[PDB]
Amino acid sequence: QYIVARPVYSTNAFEENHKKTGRHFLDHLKVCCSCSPQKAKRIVLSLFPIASWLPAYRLKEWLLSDIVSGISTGIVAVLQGLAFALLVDIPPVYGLYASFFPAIIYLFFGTSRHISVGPFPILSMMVGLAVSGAVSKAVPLLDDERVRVAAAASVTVLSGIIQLAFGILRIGFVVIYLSESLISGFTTAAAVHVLVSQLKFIFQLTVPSHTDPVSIFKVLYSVFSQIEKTNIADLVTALIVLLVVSIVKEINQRFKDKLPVPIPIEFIMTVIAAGVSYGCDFKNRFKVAVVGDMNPGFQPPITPDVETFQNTVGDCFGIAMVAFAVAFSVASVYSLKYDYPLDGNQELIALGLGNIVCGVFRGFAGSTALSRSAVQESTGGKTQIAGLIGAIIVLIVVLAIGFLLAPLQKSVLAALALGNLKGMLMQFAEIGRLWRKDKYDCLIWIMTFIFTIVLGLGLGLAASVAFQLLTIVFRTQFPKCSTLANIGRTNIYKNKKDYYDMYEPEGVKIFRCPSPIYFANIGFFRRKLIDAVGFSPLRILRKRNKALRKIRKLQKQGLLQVTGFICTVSDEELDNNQIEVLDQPINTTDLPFHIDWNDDLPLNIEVPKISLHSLILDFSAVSFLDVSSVRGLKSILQEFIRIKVDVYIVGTDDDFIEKLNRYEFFDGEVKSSIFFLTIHDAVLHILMKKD
Amino acid sequence: QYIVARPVYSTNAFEENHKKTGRHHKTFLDHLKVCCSCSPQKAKRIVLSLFPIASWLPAYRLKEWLLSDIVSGISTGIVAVLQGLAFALLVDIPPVYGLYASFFPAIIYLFFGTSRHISVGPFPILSMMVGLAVSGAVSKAVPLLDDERVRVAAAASVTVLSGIIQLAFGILRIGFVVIYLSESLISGFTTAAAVHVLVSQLKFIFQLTVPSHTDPVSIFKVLYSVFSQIEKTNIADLVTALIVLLVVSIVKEINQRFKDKLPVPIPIEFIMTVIAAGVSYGCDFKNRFKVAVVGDMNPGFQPPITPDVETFQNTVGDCFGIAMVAFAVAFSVASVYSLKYDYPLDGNQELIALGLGNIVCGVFRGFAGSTALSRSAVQESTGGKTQIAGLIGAIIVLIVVLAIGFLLAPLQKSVLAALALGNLKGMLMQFAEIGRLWRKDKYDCLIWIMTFIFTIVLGLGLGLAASVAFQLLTIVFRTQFPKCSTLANIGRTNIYKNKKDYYDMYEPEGVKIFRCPSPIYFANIGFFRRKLIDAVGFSPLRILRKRNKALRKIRKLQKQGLLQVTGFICTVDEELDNNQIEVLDQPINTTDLPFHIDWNDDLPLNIEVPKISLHSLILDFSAVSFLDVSSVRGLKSILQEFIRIKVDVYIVGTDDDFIEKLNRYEFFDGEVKSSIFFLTIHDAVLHILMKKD
Ligand SMILES: CC(C)CCC[C@@H](C)[C@H]1CC[C@H]2[C@@H]3CC=C4C[C@@H](OC(=O)CCC(=O)O)CC[C@]4(C)[C@H]3CC[C@]12C
Ligand SMILES: CC(C)CCC[C@@H](C)[C@H]1CC[C@H]2[C@@H]3CC=C4C[C@@H](OC(=O)CCC(=O)O)CC[C@]4(C)[C@H]3CC[C@]12C
Ligand SMILES: CC(C)CCC[C@@H](C)[C@H]1CC[C@H]2[C@@H]3CC=C4C[C@@H](OC(=O)CCC(=O)O)CC[C@]4(C)[C@H]3CC[C@]12C
Ligand SMILES: CC(C)CCC[C@@H](C)[C@H]1CC[C@H]2[C@@H]3CC=C4C[C@@H](OC(=O)CCC(=O)O)CC[C@]4(C)[C@H]3CC[C@]12C
Ligand SMILES: CC(C)CCC[C@@H](C)[C@H]1CC[C@H]2[C@@H]3CC=C4C[C@@H](OC(=O)CCC(=O)O)CC[C@]4(C)[C@H]3CC[C@]12C
Ligand SMILES: CC(C)CCC[C@@H](C)[C@H]1CC[C@H]2[C@@H]3CC=C4C[C@@H](OC(=O)CCC(=O)O)CC[C@]4(C)[C@H]3CC[C@]12C
Ligand SMILES: CC(C)CCC[C@@H](C)[C@H]1CC[C@H]2[C@@H]3CC=C4C[C@@H](OC(=O)CCC(=O)O)CC[C@]4(C)[C@H]3CC[C@]12C
Ligand SMILES: CC(C)CCC[C@@H](C)[C@H]1CC[C@H]2[C@@H]3CC=C4C[C@@H](OC(=O)CCC(=O)O)CC[C@]4(C)[C@H]3CC[C@]12C
Ligand SMILES: NC(=O)n1c(O)c(C(=O)c2cccs2)c2cc(Cl)ccc21
Ligand SMILES: NC(=O)n1c(O)c(C(=O)c2cccs2)c2cc(Cl)ccc21
Repeated sequence: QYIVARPVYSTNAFEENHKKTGRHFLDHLKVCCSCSPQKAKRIVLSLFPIASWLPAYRLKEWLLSDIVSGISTGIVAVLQGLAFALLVDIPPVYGLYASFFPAIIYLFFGTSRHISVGPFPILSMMVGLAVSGAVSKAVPLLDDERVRVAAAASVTVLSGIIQLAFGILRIGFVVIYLSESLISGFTTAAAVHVLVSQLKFIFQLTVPSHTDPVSIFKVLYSVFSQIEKTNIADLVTALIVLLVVSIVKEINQRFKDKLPVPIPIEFIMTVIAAGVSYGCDFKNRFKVAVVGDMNPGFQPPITPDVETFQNTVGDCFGIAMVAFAVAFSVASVYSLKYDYPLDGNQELIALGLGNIVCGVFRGFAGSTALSRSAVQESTGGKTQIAGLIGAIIVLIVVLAIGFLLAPLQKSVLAALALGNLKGMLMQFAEIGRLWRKDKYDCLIWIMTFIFTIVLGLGLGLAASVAFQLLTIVFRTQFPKCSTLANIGRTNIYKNKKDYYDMYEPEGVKIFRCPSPIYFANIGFFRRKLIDAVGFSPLRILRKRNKALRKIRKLQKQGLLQVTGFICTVSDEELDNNQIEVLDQPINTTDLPFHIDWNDDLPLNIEVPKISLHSLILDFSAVSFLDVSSVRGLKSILQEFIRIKVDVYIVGTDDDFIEKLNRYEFFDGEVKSSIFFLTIHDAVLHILMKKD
Repeated sequence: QYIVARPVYSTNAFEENHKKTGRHHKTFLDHLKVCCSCSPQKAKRIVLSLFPIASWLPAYRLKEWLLSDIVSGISTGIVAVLQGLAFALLVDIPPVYGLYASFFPAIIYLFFGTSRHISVGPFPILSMMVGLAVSGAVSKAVPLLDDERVRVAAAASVTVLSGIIQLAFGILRIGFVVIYLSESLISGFTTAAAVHVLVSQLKFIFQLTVPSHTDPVSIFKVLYSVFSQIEKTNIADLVTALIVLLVVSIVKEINQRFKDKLPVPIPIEFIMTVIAAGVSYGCDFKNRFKVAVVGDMNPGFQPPITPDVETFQNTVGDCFGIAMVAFAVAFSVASVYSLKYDYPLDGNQELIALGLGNIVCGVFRGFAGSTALSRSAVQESTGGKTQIAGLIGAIIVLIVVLAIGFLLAPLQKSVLAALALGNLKGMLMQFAEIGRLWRKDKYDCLIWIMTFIFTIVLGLGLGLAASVAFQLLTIVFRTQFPKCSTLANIGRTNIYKNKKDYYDMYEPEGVKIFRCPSPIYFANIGFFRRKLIDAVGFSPLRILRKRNKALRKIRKLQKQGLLQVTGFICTVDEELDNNQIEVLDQPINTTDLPFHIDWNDDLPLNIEVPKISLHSLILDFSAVSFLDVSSVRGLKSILQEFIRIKVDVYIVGTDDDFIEKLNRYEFFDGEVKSSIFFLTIHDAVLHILMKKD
């Protein structure tokens, strides 16, 4: 049974009954600049994770699986680079570049062993919007893709520079702020953006490159205004590949019995399309938009153009943050599995270096794609050597084998990108779940979706995270303040309007604020305390001071005798600039009596009656205070003590006491003897003091 | 003494021992029929609230209020006429329209306002916001006397849009916007606006010409445009500005200190404006010297103009900032005078009144404004008992506009700027707050510093928006890394404190209490998991995976026929590939084995499992105020694997509403049962002890 026989403490008889322990900028500087040989070796190994895991290789049990997974992820990466390379309005030659240099750099500089870094559609569309904005903001057939590619390379370089700076500054906790509901809404909006943007390729039309605000609907108009100019054969083949891909995806997620190495319809039907393209000559018999001739070889590096460095400096921050968040989220699952310690700052540094290399070598920025990582992990990728195999596959397909991939319809790629989107868009079935879950996460999801579909894929994210930060204030703007009273005549206190056996001590009003008290709700806390208490202490003090002034005036006139309050037998309204004297503390030392303003009072003088001798502010749920809240609480406690009703604060810990000490909050009036351990011992001390 | 003899409760034997109450109605779908319930008394109350004039006009004590109100009205009227055509220079418009901004808002607020101690008009912060907005409008508009006309038209339109926004906000009853403006941010923004005033009045204190600049870095651009042409200043105008500045400051401080035997505050402002006008008319500053005298005042008002739609679209961003700053300044100024004299000011009514006043002023060729701090202070100090003083100020402005314009025409237009700089002493004194805040919170000081920097660089509207965003981020900053600790008993009673704080620290065997002194939401669930794992001492998922691997190897050996079950009689490394490792996270079931192996005492040969020392843990959630979907999911996963590794989990310090909220989260199921919540830490520990033995 629950039996306690301890004395009553007041947070100031406690420290004097139990001794404390030691509580000890130059402190951190010395321990941060302490150079050591072992520390240098550790930091070098961390900055170069390759040396950490290359020696610890179990070849005879890892090599075959890694090779198979590497070939699979390489074929998927070559299929995906020149598909995501179309969301950016650049030739698909450079898409393969974006899937090789980041992989090679991440081999050396990365920690995760189950991600295949490359381009993914969300970042590809971010880069496309950024490059369109750059080309539109730049002061003055084959004359457009050149500047598009140059601007894309520069924007990728700047995104990589931002990522590298963030990694160097060791601010890797940025991925914390994005959360889960916001990432789900942003993911759904980006999926819708993919669906809208791929229409211009699924229909084989020409669309002007729109930028930033209302990007989807502008593209929607530019696509739907020219339906009569589509190509029927291209639409038919894209449709047929779409339905067959969906059907086999269903038949693959189902029938998962005796089906090793699930059938890769992506590559299979891209091969089928390339074959029928070389066979029946869609370019001659029909009019299609086949991928252009692939030049054999890389391209010389180009210096990052400075003119577009300044123009896009806004969108590159969003690109870098989205890339880092996607990479961290994708690698989080594969680090939770297989139990290895992924490092966020190291991941940021690796991704930044990869983006610098890719942008310098005429590619575009990217990070590990969800589907590519999934296929790499499922195929048996034991480490990043699978990423190396994918990189060398991309290298050989760039250098030698390009003519077989040249006759690709360039719209089957768009439909394939639209293909793996069912699980990408299934998150739409979450508004209903979140409506009955929190009623705030659903709001944040809806606002995120609206902002990312109206403001665009860019500034929409910033507005979404700003609204996310505002949502915390929304949650704590109006705390459900209540009144507490005893239950069962023991040390249990609950809400007054919740139980039938409620018992309240005489003249004691317990107030609890179940939310942190900061700047945005100190006024609401004061109003709720006012309502729960039932009167305004400032009003009571003002009326008492007015009555005392009238009494003193009568005594000076010579109508009241002090021994009492015997009377032998003019409302003086006060002007401005002098009413402030009514807020002064009540002192009656000049009067020999001890009038309490409770029993009675001399003639024709009225003072509101009082029924409170104490109140207890429960601060168990209060987690922090700021300057505004401290000032408001000090004023509240000040006139509460001034109207001669004691105040007590309970449920606070030693660090909270220490923080409140350095606030100029304690003085001769608001003493430090007001803090108590629990509610019950405060009530007990209250009863002992009263009688 | 503290004596308690209650039974041990578990938040589920408590509800079954004490009956609850009704709680029979919701607050979302049934909230109607009380808001749309039309009633006669409700209609009278709402009409009285929407027209506060009828509330306090009948309740007038003339014989004790009229003389004081008249005196305060004359004083505030002379100050308002002195201030309108002074703040009218911050906007690049003729100072004739400045008097308009101090008359129509006052007249409208007379009818529509709740506060009885504010004199609504133009104030420098909003005047500069309107100036920046109108400069942006004139710069973004597609195509001597030809410039101020479009400037005035665009200023009137931007004022109209600000008033429309304020009226819409008041109608929507969102008057709680003002509480997103923490005192630290408001102080930083006030100081930055003071610096902006000081810089922007230089072009008039020096009598130069400066191109109108807009938004990003608008102080340093004006600083360059001013400092590039020092040689073009007028020495006489500079000399009179400096002498007036020093004397006004000196006598203002004399008024501050020598208040004893000082009947009525010193009229220095008006007295010296009169002196300057007199000497200007006398020595002919325009002829003998070259000055920038206020131009001739045309007698009469101006016909109303339609609000230009072309500039409606361009400035729609800056007008939100203008409206919010105006409403915040009005509410903050009236807050002091409502705390005094104890009357119930209504924020929505104030918003509606200010919006209507701004609409009228903008339609009648004025510019937006709200009650100025100094004007309100002088109106209150002079004895303003109600808004009839505001009416007297308004009629004073009317008569000075209509009749006496030639008297005020020969004003140097630089003494006005110096007077504007003179009062800036108290406004700029707030710079002595970074030091106070650095030793107070170390976060409010950061808010102040970032607010000042953002308002200096980004401008006024964009600076305020970015400052508010950073202020909102500061909450996450405060709760990003909670100071999580470990709790243990003190004195063998129901007192639990931090483990690293006392010498008599007693911890129960095999019980680890964890407390998170901050709300657990999306931005610290990972940190909470890391801290909990570190305090516990092991990874529960790692322990589960190793136990499952050992059990799989044991089952393989038993199938091969090497281990006998009856007790674990024995005789004499299969790495798992991907897409199948997920079987290691399954719950441990040994029903197929007759024994009850616990993975503590020992284990068959050549099989290693990490030892364990925890049989329960108590998560203190007294300080946890709220959870979201992400935190609920993370907590559910954590409790899931903790229960799966066969160590009980208990949560204490939570209230009935928190239990109710957590119930509708899909958080309780056959594994994470509802019997895990306890009242306090001590009864949880006691139940732990009773269950163990
Ligand atoms: C959910 C809400 C509160 C978020 C904020 C929404 C605004 C930022 C959006 C909604 C309407 C949008 C506008 C709708 C229409 C257009 C027209 C568009 O003009 C053109 O493309 C050319 C038109 C022409 O040449 O006639 C430029 C963007 C703009 C102003 C949009 C800019 C972004 C706006 C203001
Ligand atoms: C706020 C959310 C919930 C609703 C979003 C609706 C609007 C913000 C969208 C829907 C249709 C959009 C419009 C569709 C077509 C046009 C025309 C389009 O092209 C031109 O004006 C170019 C000239 C020409 O086409 O001849 C420019 C964008 C605009 C105004 C779009 C602006 C934004 C609009 C109004
Ligand atoms: C806190 C995070 C968001 C980073 C810090 C703020 C950046 C967003 C700022 C700080 C430095 C700024 C740069 C400082 C100097 C310049 C040169 C400046 O040169 C011009 O071209 C001037 C003419 C013009 O662009 O109007 C253009 C803006 C730019 C690139 C600025 C772009 C915005 C930057 C990167
Ligand atoms: C806030 C911290 C954690 C990250 C810091 C990274 C960025 C804020 C830096 C890194 C690279 C910088 C850019 C590098 C190069 C330039 C080009 C520079 O333009 C010129 O030199 C123009 C010369 C001319 O016009 O003659 C303007 C600044 C800018 C955009 C810089 C702006 C600031 C950037 C984006
Ligand atoms: C505390 C920090 C993180 C806040 C963010 C700072 C930026 C938003 C500021 C800092 C530097 C500023 C820039 C400094 C210089 C200029 C040049 C200025 O160009 C001109 O006025 C014309 C110059 C010419 O004609 O040569 C335009 C604004 C701009 C780009 C400024 C835009 C706003 C910037 C990027
Ligand atoms: C971030 C904080 C802590 C420091 C703020 C410093 C800069 C943001 C300021 C200081 C000086 C400013 C510059 C001072 C002078 C100029 C020239 C000025 O005029 C022109 O370029 C017009 C052409 C001409 O004057 O001939 C435009 C603004 C600019 C670039 C200013 C841009 C903003 C600057 C770099
Ligand atoms: C969010 C809630 C609480 C407040 C709503 C207030 C504003 C968002 C509204 C009120 C007045 C509106 C403005 C009223 C008039 C116009 C002019 C209008 O322009 C035209 O009609 C152009 C016609 C043409 O070009 O032929 C464009 C919208 C705009 C700026 C409106 C934009 C939306 C405003 C600012
Ligand atoms: C939540 C708060 C901040 C108010 C709601 C968002 C507003 C900031 C949005 C919603 C409606 C928007 C307006 C809707 C329609 C138009 C017409 C549009 O017409 C054009 O001139 C198109 C060409 C162009 O400006 O690029 C200009 C923007 C404007 C005024 C928008 C300005 C921004 C507004 C007021
Ligand atoms: N697994 C696999 O091989 N693939 C995919 O998942 C594709 C997608 O649709 C993606 C959407 C978001 C990331 S990938 C895809 C597209 C092409 Cl062109 C070729 C192969 C592809
Ligand atoms: N009290 C008073 O009479 N005055 C002031 O405080 C003036 C200011 O400088 C203000 C700065 C911010 C609000 S007012 C002022 C200016 C003039 Cl032109 C005439 C009188 C004035």
